[PDB]
Amino acid sequence: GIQGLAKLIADVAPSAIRENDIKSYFGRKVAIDASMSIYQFLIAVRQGGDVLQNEEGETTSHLMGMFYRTIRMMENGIKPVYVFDGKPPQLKSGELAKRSERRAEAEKQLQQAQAAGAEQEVEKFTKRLVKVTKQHNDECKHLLSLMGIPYLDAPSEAEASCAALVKAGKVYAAATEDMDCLTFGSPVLMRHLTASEAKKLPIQEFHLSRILQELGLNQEQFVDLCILLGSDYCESIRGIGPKRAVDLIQKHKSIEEIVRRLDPNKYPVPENWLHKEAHQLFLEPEVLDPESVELKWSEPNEEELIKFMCGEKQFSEERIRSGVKRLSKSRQGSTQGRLDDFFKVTGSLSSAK
Amino acid sequence: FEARLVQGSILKKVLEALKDLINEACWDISSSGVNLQSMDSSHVSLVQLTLRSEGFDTYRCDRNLAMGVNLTSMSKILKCAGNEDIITLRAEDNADTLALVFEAPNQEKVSDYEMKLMDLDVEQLGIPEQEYSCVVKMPSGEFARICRDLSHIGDAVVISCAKDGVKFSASGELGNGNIKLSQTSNVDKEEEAVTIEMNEPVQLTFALRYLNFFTKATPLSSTVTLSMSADVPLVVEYKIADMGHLKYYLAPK
Amino acid sequence: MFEARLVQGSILKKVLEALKDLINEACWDISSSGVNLQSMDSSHVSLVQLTLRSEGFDTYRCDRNLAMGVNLTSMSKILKCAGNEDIITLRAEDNADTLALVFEAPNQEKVSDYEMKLMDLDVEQLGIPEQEYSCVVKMPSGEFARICRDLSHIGDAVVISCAKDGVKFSASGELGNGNIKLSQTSNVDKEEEAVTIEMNEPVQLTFALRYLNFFTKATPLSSTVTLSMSADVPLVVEYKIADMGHLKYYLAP
Amino acid sequence: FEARLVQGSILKKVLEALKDLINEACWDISSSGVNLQSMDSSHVSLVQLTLRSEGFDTYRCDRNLAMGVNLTSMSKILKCAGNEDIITLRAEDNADTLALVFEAPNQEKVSDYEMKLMDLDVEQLGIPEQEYSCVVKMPSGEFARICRDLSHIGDAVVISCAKDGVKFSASGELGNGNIKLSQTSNVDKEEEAVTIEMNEPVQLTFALRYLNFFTKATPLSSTVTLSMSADVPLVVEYKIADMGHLKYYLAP
DNA sequence: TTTTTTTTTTATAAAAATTT
DNA sequence: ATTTTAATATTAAATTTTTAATAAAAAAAAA
DNA sequence: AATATTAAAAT
Repeated sequence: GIQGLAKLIADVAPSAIRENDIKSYFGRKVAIDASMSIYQFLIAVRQGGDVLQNEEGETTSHLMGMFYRTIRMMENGIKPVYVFDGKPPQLKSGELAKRSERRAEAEKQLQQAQAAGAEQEVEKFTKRLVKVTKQHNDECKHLLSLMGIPYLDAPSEAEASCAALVKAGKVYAAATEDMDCLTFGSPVLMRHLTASEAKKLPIQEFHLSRILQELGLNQEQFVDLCILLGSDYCESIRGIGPKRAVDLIQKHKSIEEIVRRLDPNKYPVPENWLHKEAHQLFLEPEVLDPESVELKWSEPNEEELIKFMCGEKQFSEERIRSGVKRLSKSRQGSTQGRLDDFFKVTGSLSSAK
Repeated sequence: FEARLVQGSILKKVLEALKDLINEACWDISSSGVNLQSMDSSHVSLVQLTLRSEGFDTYRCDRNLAMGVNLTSMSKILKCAGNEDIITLRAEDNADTLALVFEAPNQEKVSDYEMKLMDLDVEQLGIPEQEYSCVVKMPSGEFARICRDLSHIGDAVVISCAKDGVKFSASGELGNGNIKLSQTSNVDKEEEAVTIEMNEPVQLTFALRYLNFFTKATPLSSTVTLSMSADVPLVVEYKIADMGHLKYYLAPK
Repeated sequence: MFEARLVQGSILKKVLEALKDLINEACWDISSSGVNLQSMDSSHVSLVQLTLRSEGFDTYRCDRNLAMGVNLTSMSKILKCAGNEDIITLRAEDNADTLALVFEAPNQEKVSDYEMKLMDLDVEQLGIPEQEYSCVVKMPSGEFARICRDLSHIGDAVVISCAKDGVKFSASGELGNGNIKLSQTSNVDKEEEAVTIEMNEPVQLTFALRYLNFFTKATPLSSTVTLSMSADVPLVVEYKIADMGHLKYYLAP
Repeated sequence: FEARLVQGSILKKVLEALKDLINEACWDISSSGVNLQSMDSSHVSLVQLTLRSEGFDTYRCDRNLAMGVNLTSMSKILKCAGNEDIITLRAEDNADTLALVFEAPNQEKVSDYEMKLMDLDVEQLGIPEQEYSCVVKMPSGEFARICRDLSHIGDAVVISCAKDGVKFSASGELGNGNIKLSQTSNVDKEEEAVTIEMNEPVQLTFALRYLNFFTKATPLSSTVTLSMSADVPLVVEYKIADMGHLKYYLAP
């Protein structure tokens, strides 16, 4: 949630951001933040001003979106790991209080729009009113267990556990749309993972190594750059935008140098600015153990999927049935090797003007 | 850059073989020859296409050019050429326009085709030069037939070599399959024979959809050289008529 | 335990490409006398009776009455794996539910063993009597296929009439009348294309069209159609499989 | 009427040419010959069929019958007929049916086919004979190759007629084709030669799609007369079996 | 036997709907 | 002057099934 | 948790 990092790497070091197809990640075990996906499915998949629900009044749009998107991860060749979110750290209290103030403001203008009596304004202000719940992640972990996708529970924010999973070499990419996963230390980030029917969206893949080679920084230095840019664990200095942050991290090579030489009349350093604790959080978070988890893609249980999704969620049997048959087709394709395993990439550019 | 190809049906067959596997590729055009080391969009297969300058007619290349050609549009442009057509490649200094002049055999229909280019970057793999432990030389129609009929009943071949010969075994939900071949050193034939050099009796599982994409080069070479060893990817060499090779690489399952 | 080595690969390819259009699952009544099949249409209108006697096989040896049934879309695809001049060898076991389909090459180069899943189905083995018919014609099979596929463009029904000077095919459809007034052809110089009619009584009643278009996919089996009918009875479209047997299709009118 | 034709493949090729372009056709058949003059289904092109009564072996037209046939249906009815078939066209005055009694070429199968006529407005456009400046007489194989292979690039063909060679230029997003044809006079059998009439260099664009339905009449003749001027819609003339012409007109 | 020549069948890219 | 930046607003989808249209073959029709 | 933008800064 770093303010202006995607545009920063797009406009400073564009050799790191390589746009790729969804088909080009065949046989790649990748780690996906689950709560960002759940918010995508309970925001995007709506009818008539309402979330997609069953006849019992339970929310089931997240299970719908998770099932179809995760199947689309299977035919494109990639192997998903759904790192679910855990307890956020104690420095995120201001950010979650700001989120709760935003949702309460959206609730009061939702009540104002319902007093005025619209439809699109009401569906927008309840699209902003979306919250993950323990039963939401519980039912999605249940669904990915029956599909055979390896669910993981982070003890921190799941971008950190995704970064620790790619850092151990267990998975190829941390496939979150969040900027904070690069600062948590993912060597590969990839964004915009809408694996869809003929969308042809390029997967915005962020590689940390070409960032730290092109910007002339190391890992703690990029942490200090993102803290000065503005994370979700501490505030930023007012008046310091992206390009000034790039210049200050490039010409002082610390953040305590920016503390010790700056004018307080013009650029106000905050007195409650707890940058060292968020720096140590981005260096050493409370991640899961990457070498003790079960990263396996088992056979999908057809029968409990039909019983769960047709007794509790009353989904139509033909769509999820054909989805699990093409899951079976993609699982026979899942053992297929990649040619990067046998040949090393030497001509990385092969430029054509 | 001026490359006049007298047998332009060769280039028509090359881009028909390149049509379905990949859609965009970067041509490593140098003075030694026209090259194309391109990899699949699913990043599993690879195309090593090499057309040397000794197999062209009056080849010229000043700079080390490299242009990125939409191969579906190049296949649509090269399908305008005839069977006995003389195709003249031409390009400028900048990667903007690739001229494809189709000189008629009886000089009555000169067909100038300027082609719009793309500016994309593709990944090159460093392929080592090693001795494969199982070199299988096969007729091209039989390898085409084996791939297109085992793909009906299977998702993957299990290519097993032995003293007797290669064994294209496929398995599926439709019924179990098996195609066995045998080498013949007795008939001493030229194109319809199977030549199998063995070191190890290798048994590797290859995806058969990509082998169907590979068997589109069958018109380019009656001799198909399947060279493989244990846990090293299959190279499927279609030796073009005295210009070079169209080598197809494929990762085992 | 069962061996059905048959010398002509193309003609069992013709049988299994003839029967893929009508019927999905058929029970192959395999006995010691010869290979039989009898099943009703997938729309449950038509009836197909295939007989392949063991005299026209190359070698034949069957022990038990194997009334086992395959999917014919599956066996159709497995027989499109065959070559045209291949040698079909249907093999089977007793405990194993696999119909082996070893296809020998015309040379001694390759073998094409295909096991097959037996999707066993219990059809009703009914005994159709072979009585006399009021109209029997011997018309050429490509010409009957032309009549069926070229009156398919007008209506939904064929009104076959038994005129004395040749058989008349009509179709009152949306585009108009379609009366082929085909003539009596008992010429000596046409050996099998002569329209040989042995009629004891004229008859004319409305037949089907979509099923006749399904029937004429048996066209490359024989050059003749021994088409038979009478009053208030199913049609016979008999196709003589070389010297092996008859593929009688039946049509409810 | 009654019009026997022993080269029924010519009428089959006429109807398979005219099936995909136009759908409602007013076969204004007179005693001077079969002719048809109707526009496109989208009223952009124009078809001018002429089948003179001297080319048919048997002809009989007592009354000027202007009837209207859906050419998809008549195309299916002529798709029934064989290649060497003797196709007759018959009509009765009082009942609106067009009988098409075919003849297999062994006198052993007679195929009778009635066609349901339908009443519609008879087109009476007409065209004066313009001074066609640039007349290009190419073979139909290269014209079908040029239109079918310039449709792969663009949607418009800029035909640049000149003194020595005619250029067919199409430029779309996939590139820029430019097909030149030299005025061949040395290696020919008087059917493979491209000859261009010297009046003036003529350069104006014509769209594709409709020119592909124009060159769908490729098996009718081995010659395409391409008569054009600087403003006039071009004549794409197909010589029908040296007994008539099939003229095509396309507004640039 | 070799090569065209088409309907068919095909995965296809746009676009409607709603998938609950 | 620019361009820098913290404000202010906004969205986050994926089918199956139809719509006209596609281009690669199925599968003959004819050199 | 993302993108755009424009008055308002921001020297």
